[PDB]
Amino acid sequence: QSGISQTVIVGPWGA
Amino acid sequence: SGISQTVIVGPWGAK
Amino acid sequence: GKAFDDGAFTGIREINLSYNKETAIGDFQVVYDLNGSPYVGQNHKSFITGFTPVKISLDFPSEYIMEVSGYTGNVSGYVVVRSLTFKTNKKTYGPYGVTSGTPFNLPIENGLIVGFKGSIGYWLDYFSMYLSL
Amino acid sequence: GKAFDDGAFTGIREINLSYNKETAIGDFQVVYDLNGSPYVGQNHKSFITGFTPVKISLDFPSEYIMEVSGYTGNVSGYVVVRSLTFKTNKKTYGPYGVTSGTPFNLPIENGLIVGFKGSIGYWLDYFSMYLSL
Repeated sequence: QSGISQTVIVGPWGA
Repeated sequence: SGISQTVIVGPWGAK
Repeated sequence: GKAFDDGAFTGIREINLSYNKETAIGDFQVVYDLNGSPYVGQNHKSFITGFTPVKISLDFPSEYIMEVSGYTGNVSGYVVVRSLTFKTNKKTYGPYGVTSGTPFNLPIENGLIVGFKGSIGYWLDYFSMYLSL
Repeated sequence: GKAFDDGAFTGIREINLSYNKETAIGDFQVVYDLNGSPYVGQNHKSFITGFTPVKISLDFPSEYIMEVSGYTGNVSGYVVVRSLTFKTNKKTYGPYGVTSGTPFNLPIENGLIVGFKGSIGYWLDYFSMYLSL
């Protein structure tokens, strides 16, 4: 749908 | 090589 | 334990596992998607019996796992995976097993679980997950 | 805290962080790789000062992070990342901070951390990591 490339993102950790 | 790759996360459990 | 490695697929349709409320995770099997067809992964069986089965049937493709979490700890002198919880965009399945020991979690902000690998003896010893966009 | 999001790059060259052994992780700045050149990321600072600074200078490109782990706990009413440890194929850096509370970890079997996002107030509230082949 858009011209921005994407990437796998894991998380968040913390809180 | 001619084998495709994939991100793998882990392991969780026994080290 | 006995090693398994399903490899990577297009998605996940169903997870079938077994657990015992006094010990840990036992059997583990996944129905993946492979380009729109269900791919019945091999049933990775515990070496022992006495578990409760669960079938986690996902409404693929609209429903998908966003966080896997669980506990690891001692059972019979071995470090194993005690409990698992699968949280999708639609609901929470689990916890299954025993929720004590060391917590772990893999939340995903972007991407998909596409595969599992690991080792099962009496209990699920460890596992890893393949991730894809 | 204040959110940040560095986005994705091609690798990690250097991590600059700070911590205090009575409290938690404070500041965070990454020097990324961008197609074989260094890219100095935004420096994400705590609202307060007093932390001890740490520079983790990686032997890029041969050295790379294989596992990030840490503890989450309550500090003065804030639930925050109290410690961080970065394990590479060469060595372990840390733990920095206070190893007390709820543990977490991200072990990687295949792939690279290529970016960080999160939130920092008085301390690092939470973070996530971009992963790529």
